[PDB]
Amino acid sequence: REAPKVLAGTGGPLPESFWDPAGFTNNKTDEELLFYRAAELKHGRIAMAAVVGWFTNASGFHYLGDLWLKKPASDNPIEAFNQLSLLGVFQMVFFIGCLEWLTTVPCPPPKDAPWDVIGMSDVLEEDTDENPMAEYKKIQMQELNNSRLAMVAIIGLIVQATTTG
Amino acid sequence: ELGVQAPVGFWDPVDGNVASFRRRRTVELKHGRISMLAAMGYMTPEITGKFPGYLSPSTLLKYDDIPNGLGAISKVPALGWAQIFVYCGYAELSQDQTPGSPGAEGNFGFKVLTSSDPDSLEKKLASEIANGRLAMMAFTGMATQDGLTGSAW
Amino acid sequence: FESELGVQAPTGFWDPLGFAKDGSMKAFKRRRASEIKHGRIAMLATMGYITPEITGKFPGYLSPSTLLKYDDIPNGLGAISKVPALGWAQIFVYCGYAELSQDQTPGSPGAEGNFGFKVLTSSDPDSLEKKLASEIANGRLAMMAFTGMATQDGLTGSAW
Amino acid sequence: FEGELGVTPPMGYFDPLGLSSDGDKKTFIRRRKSELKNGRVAMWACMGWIVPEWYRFPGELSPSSGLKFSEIPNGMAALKALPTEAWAQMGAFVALLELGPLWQDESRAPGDFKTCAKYGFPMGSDSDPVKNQYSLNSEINNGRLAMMAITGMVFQNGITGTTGPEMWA
Amino acid sequence: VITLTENGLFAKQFLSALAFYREGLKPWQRGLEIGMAHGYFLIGPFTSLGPLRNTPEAATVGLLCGCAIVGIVSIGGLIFGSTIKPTRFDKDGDKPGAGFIEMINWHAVGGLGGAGFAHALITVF
Ligand code: CLA
Ligand code: CLA
Ligand code: CLA
Ligand SMILES: CC1=C(/C=C/C(C)=C/C=C/C(C)=C/C=C/C=C(C)/C=C/C=C(C)/C=C/C2=C(C)CCCC2(C)C)C(C)(C)CCC1
Repeated sequence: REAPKVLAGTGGPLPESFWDPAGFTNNKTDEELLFYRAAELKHGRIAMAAVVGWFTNASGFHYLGDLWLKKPASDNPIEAFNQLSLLGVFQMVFFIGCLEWLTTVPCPPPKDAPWDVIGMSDVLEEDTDENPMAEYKKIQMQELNNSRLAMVAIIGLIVQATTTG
Repeated sequence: ELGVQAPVGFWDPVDGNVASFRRRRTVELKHGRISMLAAMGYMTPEITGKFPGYLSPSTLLKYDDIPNGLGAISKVPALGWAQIFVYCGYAELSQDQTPGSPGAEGNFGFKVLTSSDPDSLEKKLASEIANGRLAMMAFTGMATQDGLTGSAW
Repeated sequence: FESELGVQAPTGFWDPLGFAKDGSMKAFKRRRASEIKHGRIAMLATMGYITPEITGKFPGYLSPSTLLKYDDIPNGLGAISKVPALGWAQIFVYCGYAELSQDQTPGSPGAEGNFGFKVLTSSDPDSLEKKLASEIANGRLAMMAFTGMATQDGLTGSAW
Repeated sequence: FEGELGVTPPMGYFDPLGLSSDGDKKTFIRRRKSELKNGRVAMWACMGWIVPEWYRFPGELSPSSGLKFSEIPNGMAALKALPTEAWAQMGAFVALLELGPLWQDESRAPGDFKTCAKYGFPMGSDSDPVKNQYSLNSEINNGRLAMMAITGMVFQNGITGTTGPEMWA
Repeated sequence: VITLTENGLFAKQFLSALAFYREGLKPWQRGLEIGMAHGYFLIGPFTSLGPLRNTPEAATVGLLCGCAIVGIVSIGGLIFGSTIKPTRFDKDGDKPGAGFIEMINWHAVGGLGGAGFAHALITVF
């Protein structure tokens, strides 16, 4: 594999199965593969929060949005987005814009691990041999596998909502 | 080698290489498998009837209400054929041709060839591809029959 | 870059807006891959309108469950709402693979418009540039023809 | 700092009050970036007062308010007549420009942005100050002219109380 | 003892990029930035839920109270700079604590500016 070894033992059904049934990674360089993972984790981390946000909003808990609209917004998260006051949406975009600015320009993640937006690499070990720790690779699997599931899950929610209610 | 047959040679009046033939071989075997599944698959809603039944999504106790060779739909089993389409993709993305080192070898999960009866190479590999070619024409000819010449039988 | 397949003859290195004063060497191939892909789609798109006009609509049923004789679907804009979303999904899926096939990633053989069709592979008789330049030039014509055709079908109302 | 891109024959090296007598190369870089950016904002602002006095955009600013581009007053009265959500979204967009594309890199030229072209055309080029010394000076002087004008037009609206013929005698 | 919230890469780069720590900032720039933040924020707690929260003005009162808070904390900073005299902002060969005093004065100016800007936004919009 050579370059895909930098993201090795971190995907597939079982943790050490480089899936890629399209050749999207072969012939690509090490930095490109790392950047591809940075896109994957960022999508998945947002997808995990997106699914959680979808469920806490599709059950009837839209306080900020019921207290701002002065009426219980519809449970359907897609329809509740329209009812949500335009001031709320613009502030929501701005807050994420500040976070995206903050991570990129002032506090950039490293170039070898472009997904360390919190930056554990300066205090983490990741290469020791203890059992009651050094399971960081396993928790990387749980983040990726859960996030990948959340990505297809949230799309299913949006596609079904926008079509078959 | 492999699918070279007996009644004809390389039958290439048009690939004719190594790497390009390998990809074409994967297409050939793949199309062969589906036709054989489809050909025997089409004869079964015939004699032995539209065998199905049991509690299905919007098709509970559906006796395979998708009739005719095309299957039609109208929320009858053919909508459930999309589940066949989806799960067909799962096998097409897990046990696929990108890690399929030979032409169309899936590592023989069933191990039918581990002396259960099939054999490696020789006639069996040639018999699989030759039978696939016959079924592909048969399935296409069966498609013409349902369209403008009545039904299958 | 001033010596690729795009410079035919009637116009030279036609970059009035200066995308090449800063166009990186890989950016050319990326934009060339965009141009080749755009042109090939336009040729297929154009055929897809002029051919159902002279040749009648498909003898068939399109959707075996929702009575689409291909005649209730007009040739032009508005057919997007007439063709089923699944027939739309299935063409989306088919085009989805055609790029999720052998990769067109930067630097890959799919990134310069090469995919493995080889319908017209002349035995290198100083014609590889001819077929390449013809495909690019026709794609440029097809894109311009389509946009006019799209405006023809829209501003008039239907077809041409 | 004579020879820096901003010296013009009408004044040479102006500096009347002597605000940059000492080197303070950091101070000059900051003030030049302000001079260019304030000029560009003023230039876009100066066109923002002239054009509505001739032409108004066709559609509606806020379709779910009845509000159409025509009935919005011109000048420093649209701030209290254009809905607050409208103005907040311009602020959010200018925030994107200041933080994202139009982010002045330290190593780059004073006014150089890593996503904009030779006169600002979106989708860009790295600056070539020596070759473009004419237009770089032209931008500053036009920005310098615009800053005087936009300070005028706003002042004219503040006193006259409109944007019509009286505001610009 | 290094922890994630103080010694991680993000935490270190966030603390270093604060106005109080950002490299290359003149002391008046740090003061101006901190003051703008404080003055803009401090208006809210008074103009809302204040003694005159329901009056027709209800915001000029908040503006005055926020400016008063900014002035009081600036006076406290001046006391700190004239008693402790931090010398981490002084340039070489200057009166000790001059950088801190300049930062505090420009914090007062920035607090006035931020309070006025918040009030202007509230009144206009
Ligand atoms: C934002 C999407 C995204 C991105 C950028 C990545 C990126 C990556 N994945 Mg990944 N993955 C994702 C989503 C994503 N993933 C989801 C949702 C799943 C669940 C099925 C997986 C499951 C998965 C496995 C099981 C494995 C990877 C692996 C990898 C790495 C190898 C590169 C690769 O596979 O192609 C990178 C490029 C892409 C993924 C392109 C995105 C997809 C294109 C645009 C077409 C898809 C369009 C789609 C058909 C239509 C959208 C709707 C759809 C939901 C129906 C790379 C870091 C491998 C790895 O690192 O293991 C060591 C691996 O084994 N992924
Ligand atoms: C998916 C279809 C498919 C594919 C990919 C292949 C691929 C291959 N076949 Mg094969 N074959 C097929 C179907 C297919 N076959 C069928 C159905 C038959 C039965 C008639 C045969 C009979 C056959 C023989 C007897 C031999 C091969 C051989 C080969 C190999 C070399 C031949 C070659 O280069 O052909 C290249 C051909 C093409 C690129 C054209 C593709 C077909 C076009 C698109 C249409 C053909 C006309 C069709 C009937 C009209 C359809 C109408 C429709 C639109 C409605 C290659 C691996 C030879 C071999 O073993 O080599 C080692 C050999 O001797 N094949
Ligand atoms: C998707 C469209 C597209 C793209 C990506 C390209 C890309 C390319 N072309 Mg090209 N071309 C196109 C369409 C396109 N072309 C069309 C339609 C024509 C026919 C007029 C041509 C004619 C042409 C010639 C004659 C030559 C090129 C060349 C080139 C290459 C270098 C020039 C360059 O950077 O162009 C970049 C192109 C773009 C960035 C496209 C931007 C288009 C703008 C945004 C809009 C233009 C107006 C548009 C028609 C408005 C439509 C109205 C609508 C809104 C209603 C590059 C690979 C040259 C070459 O190969 O050099 C080696 C060369 O000699 N092209
Ligand atoms: C809640 C939240 C949070 C927090 C946040 C924050 C903390 C915010 C803040 C904010 C702020 C705090 C803001 C501020 C701003 C400010 C401003 C914006 C200002 C401005 C100013 C100005 C502009 C001024 C000017 C001037 C001067 C300088 C002087 C003279 C006068 C004048 C006026 C000209 C977190 C993340 C934790 C999480 C969750 C969410």
